[PDB]
Amino acid sequence: NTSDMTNPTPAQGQDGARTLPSKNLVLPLPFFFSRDCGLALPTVVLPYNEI
Amino acid sequence: NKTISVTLGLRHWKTVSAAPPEKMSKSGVCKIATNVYNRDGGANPFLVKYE
Repeated sequence: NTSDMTNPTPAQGQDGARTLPSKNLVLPLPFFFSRDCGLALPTVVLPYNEI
Repeated sequence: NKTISVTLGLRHWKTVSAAPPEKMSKSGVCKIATNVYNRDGGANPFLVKYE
């Protein structure tokens, strides 16, 4: 929604010759251990699991 | 009849518990030898209260 990606761009020969930038984006994954700091995965206490 | 060649009964194939019980992704050990580059000493902290 940066307006550099969602703004329409016409073809090469038209007025709008701008191109959509090849930038990088970040999405935080909402999980139960990410909801609160008090809920954290005990990786030390989980040696017999494969997360 | 004619002589038959000996069939070597090589079996071996004991395999190996390479696969851990569940994943056994836990071999926990801690840094012990005070790291390296043991850095400086007390660095004369002292106090600054105006005597």
